[PDB]
Amino acid sequence: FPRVKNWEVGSITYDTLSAQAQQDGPCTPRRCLGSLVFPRPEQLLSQARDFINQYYSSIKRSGSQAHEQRLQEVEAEVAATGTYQLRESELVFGAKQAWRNAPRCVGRIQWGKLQVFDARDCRSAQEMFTYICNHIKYATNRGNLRSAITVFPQRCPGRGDFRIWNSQLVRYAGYRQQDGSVRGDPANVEITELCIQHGWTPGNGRFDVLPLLLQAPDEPPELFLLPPELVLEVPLEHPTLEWFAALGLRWYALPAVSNMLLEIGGLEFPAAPFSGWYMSTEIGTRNLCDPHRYNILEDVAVCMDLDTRTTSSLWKDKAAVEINVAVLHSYQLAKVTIVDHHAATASFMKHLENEQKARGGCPADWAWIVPPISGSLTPVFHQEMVNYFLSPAFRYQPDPW
Amino acid sequence: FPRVKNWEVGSITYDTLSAQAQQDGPCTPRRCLGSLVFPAPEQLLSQARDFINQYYSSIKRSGSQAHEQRLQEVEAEVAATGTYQLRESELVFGAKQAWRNAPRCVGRIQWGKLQVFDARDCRSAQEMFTYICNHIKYATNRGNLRSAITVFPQRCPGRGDFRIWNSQLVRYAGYRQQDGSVRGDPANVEITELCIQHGWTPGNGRFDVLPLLLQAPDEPPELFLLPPELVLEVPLEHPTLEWFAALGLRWYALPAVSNMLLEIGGLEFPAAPFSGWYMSTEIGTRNLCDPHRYNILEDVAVCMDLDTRTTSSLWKDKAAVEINVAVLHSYQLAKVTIVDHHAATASFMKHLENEQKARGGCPADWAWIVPPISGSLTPVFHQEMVNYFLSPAFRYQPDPW
Ligand code: HEM
Ligand code: HEM
Ligand SMILES: Cc1cc(N)nc2cc(-c3ccc4c(c3)[C@@H](N)CCCC4)ccc12
Ligand SMILES: Cc1cc(N)nc2cc(-c3ccc4c(c3)[C@@H](N)CCCC4)ccc12
Ligand SMILES: Cc1cc(N)nc2cc(-c3ccc4c(c3)[C@@H](N)CCCC4)ccc12
Ligand SMILES: Cc1cc(N)nc2cc(-c3ccc4c(c3)[C@@H](N)CCCC4)ccc12
Ligand SMILES: [Ca+2]
Ligand SMILES: [Cl-]
Ligand SMILES: [Cl-]
Ligand SMILES: [Gd]
Ligand SMILES: [Zn+2]
Ligand SMILES: [Zn+2]
Ligand SMILES: [Zn+2]
Repeated sequence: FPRVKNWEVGSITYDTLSAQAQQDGPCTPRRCLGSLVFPRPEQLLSQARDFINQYYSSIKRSGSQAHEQRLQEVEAEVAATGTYQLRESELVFGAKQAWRNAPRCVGRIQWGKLQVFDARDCRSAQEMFTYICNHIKYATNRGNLRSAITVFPQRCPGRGDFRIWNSQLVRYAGYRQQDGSVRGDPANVEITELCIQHGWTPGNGRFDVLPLLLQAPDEPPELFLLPPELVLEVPLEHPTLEWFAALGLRWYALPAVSNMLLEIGGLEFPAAPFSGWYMSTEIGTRNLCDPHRYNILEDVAVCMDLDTRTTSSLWKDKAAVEINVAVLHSYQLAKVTIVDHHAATASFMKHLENEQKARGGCPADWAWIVPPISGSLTPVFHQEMVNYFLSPAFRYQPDPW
Repeated sequence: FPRVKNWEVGSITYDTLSAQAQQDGPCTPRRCLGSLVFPAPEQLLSQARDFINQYYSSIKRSGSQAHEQRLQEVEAEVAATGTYQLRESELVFGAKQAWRNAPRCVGRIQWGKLQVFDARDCRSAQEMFTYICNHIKYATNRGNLRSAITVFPQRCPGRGDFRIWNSQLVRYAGYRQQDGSVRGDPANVEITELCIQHGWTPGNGRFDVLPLLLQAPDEPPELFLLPPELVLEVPLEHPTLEWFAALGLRWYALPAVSNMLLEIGGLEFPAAPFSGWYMSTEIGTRNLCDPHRYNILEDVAVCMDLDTRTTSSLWKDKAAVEINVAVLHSYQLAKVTIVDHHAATASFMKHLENEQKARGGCPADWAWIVPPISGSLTPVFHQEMVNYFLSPAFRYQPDPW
């Protein structure tokens, strides 16, 4: 039972939950690969039994009448057809636990309040689009954001797969130039090459919302324009640097991840888009300042008349904080839910203490929980953490091409 | 071999050196513990065998007459005496390799320019003190700092260890104040308690330099005062915040770690203090802002007339950036060597590139290489890293008391 210490306060806990870790990670006694982003058939019954055991233990109903009984139906379901369907409440519970079990997510203090839309009866790419648009409108909620996931039909043999080709539901275009370099978001250059390839005509701007590329089984992808008034966006202004707004920067409101594979009870949902709300450093520091992203940092520092001539002026650090201040200010003035990295990490500490008494520990990936600016100024920095894989879970998956 | 990617640039290397990892660390496929701070004749022979191999590799005489002769010499000496002695050239090579191999050190681009003082003929605590003072004088060099290590006699059978009780050669006292607070540095309350118990008359300021407690074999530790003019200090001022000088803050020029064990070819040196120069964030973020250290952040932010009632004003990040500006400015003004986290991480990337061509990889602890502020503004952030333990090496050891 690994001993975990908080070096800021002196407390010591022991992670007994790590004992249940199923799928194995990348690290070995010889070498640690914690920093890697992508870590390097009746088996279905075993994962089905375990998940059903979780559910009934969580409702204080372990080893009961209905517990035995539901063990039977799944045993018989797979016996007959080689797979099973989840009860409605089980799909809800599996979704919530998969969020609870996500080691890189700092927002898990919210894990209990998740809205699970059931799209398991989907059938076409036009159907997907209306399922996706009800999600986006419900999650957006005119700016008072609400966690939500939509669960499209699971995977089965013989049939293709439901897949969303965009990494997120809302993404900005990436256009190459007569010199390679990009107008718009360089992260999405590839999918923009496909959106054009499948019919979309590119805009000219740095903030053109990409069209969705939705894929019903076996039939190829199909483009879908997003409705403008459905995509809530925030123009960025600074509370006191009056020139900042003229930089023309905007970002959108809803972070909606649409390429991960929800895995519950041995079933695999390759299309299960989830959305919460942003931590402000995701926008200000990662999306806007990463050198391979919008890379605005030097442009903001010139407008502040900082000494960009030497690193020891900390010009990068100063411009980055102001970029973040403007993000916080703009989202608040637009009445759109956002949380700063100090509030977020403080709630995660609260989550760790809750998870300690409830389950005897919590899987956490230090390198992703600690924010990318001002790390040691947040209480998670001095907190040791254990990283392991519990189930249900969200996993990465190959691109559908 | 683990595939390692730099996400900023898209480079891809394969760390083949990790396969020679001469010991095992805390992680398993079940659980990563990378964030934890603290993770016989024939085996002495096999460690010695591998180091002699390393040494004769670095002087391009592998498998020569002089190489085989040296293996024969060492085995015969372990047979006659249970141990063996390093040649001077082997000691200099082994001390440089230990630095080169230290996975949490961002300043390793310097690893080859290290001044090695051989004090293995040291006799008493009093001589120990003389060697130390000359180390401090050579490394400080009136503010133009140089990298140095002084090596005291090795652990050997029949006699106790030389030990430096102090964690660093220069530390500020930490006195438990009356009500319950700490005046001075709180990390040093224990060593301060010991120094008093051993006859030190205690000051009562915030920046009182601690005496050294030096332990000769099978002797109690002995108290030595450092000559005031040996300890170069830097008063802290801010280039444009003139009330900052009124805080009375100071820091010392020389970081000299004195409580780690140096391991070379199976031999162990429990006393081998080493010194470099500071990276500014150790002083500004860690030493002054850590809430369990001097904890000046709120006092600074209040003086800046920031709004410290809501965290979304990023007052913490603003105040910390200005504390780092003052450290860099104060050290430059005093003509004392110092490096900022942007220049340091930039040279570490060159080190990674140099090391990949030389040994085919480089052990690095990502959570320690990334600075505690502005992490993703530095190029080491988006570089994946492999952590593992090579020897020669510096190791932690228990406190002698
Ligand atoms: C509601 C507030 C939420 C906040 C503030 C939040 C914040 C974050 C942040 C900052 C990251 C790390 C990104 C990075 O460091 O690059 C992350 C990752 C993640 N989030 Fe959350 N999140 C929230 C809700 C959710 C929800 C509702 C789900 C799923 C139902 C979820 C699932 C995940 C997963 C699986 C990851 C890890 C992705 C990966 O491993 O690549 N989060 N989140
Ligand atoms: C000359 C400039 C140097 C710089 C700028 C530097 C910088 C650093 C920093 C910033 C850390 C980690 C501290 C933290 O993250 O809180 C570190 C760790 C370390 N450094 Fe260096 N260092 C230098 C020289 C040296 C030398 C000369 C040696 C030994 C010969 C050395 C050996 C180590 C070791 C062993 C660690 C790990 C400490 C631990 O495991 O707790 N460094 N260094
Ligand atoms: C639900 C949610 C909320 C939020 N507020 N943020 C989130 C960020 C990610 C995320 C996951 C993986 C990757 C990224 C983001 C990338 N943006 C950074 C590394 C590449 C892989 C995923 C989900 C998030
Ligand atoms: C060590 C590390 C820690 C962390 N906390 N975050 C990290 C995020 C990336 C990363 C950054 C940007 C992008 C990606 C990964 C790609 N996965 C997605 C496409 C390009 C955008 C890489 C390394 C990271
Ligand atoms: C040579 C050197 C130079 C420098 N410029 N800095 C250095 C910082 C450390 C260091 C050593 C041990 C510990 C720390 C720092 C602390 N950060 C806490 C971790 C374990 C104890 C060690 C050596 C350093
Ligand atoms: C996860 C992690 C990463 C990192 N990069 N650094 C870390 C430094 C400490 C740490 C903080 C304060 C103190 C210590 C360690 C102890 N070593 C004693 C020295 C002062 C108190 C704890 C955790 C750290
Ligand atoms: Ca200028
Ligand atoms: Cl994003
Ligand atoms: Cl220090
Ligand atoms: Gd001023
Ligand atoms: Zn980034
Ligand atoms: Zn690991
Ligand atoms: Zn700290």
